[PDB]
Amino acid sequence: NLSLNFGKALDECKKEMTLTDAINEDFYNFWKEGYEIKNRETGCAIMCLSTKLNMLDPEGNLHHGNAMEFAKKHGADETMAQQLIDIVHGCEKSTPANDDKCIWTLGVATCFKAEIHKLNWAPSMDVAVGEILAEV
Repeated sequence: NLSLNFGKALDECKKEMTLTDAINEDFYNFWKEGYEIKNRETGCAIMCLSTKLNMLDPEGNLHHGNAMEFAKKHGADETMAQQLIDIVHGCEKSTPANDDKCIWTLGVATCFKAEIHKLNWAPSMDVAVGEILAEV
């Protein structure tokens, strides 16, 4: 469980987007089964971690719009990775518009989590999170 490291990145995000401590546990639990988190700062956390990919991948394969090698190393080939990517894009289209980008992003991640659940293969949280963070 949890091959990507978000610890330091989350810390930096809390100071840069002036976020309370609630995000140190909320970012993680956001992804657990049957958990619906409706807090904006979880949105902000996601948006801000998609800006620090270079700190999350211990092997340095996680980059924006360019994550196939990371995917591969986390149980998913290219067609599998690509389907996660298409769900992020379809989610970025279907989520209602919003000037608060933290809120919109929480929307997208919310929509993403529900769609990837419908996949007959079961993505690790690492490759699921990695892929949305890489397309956001």
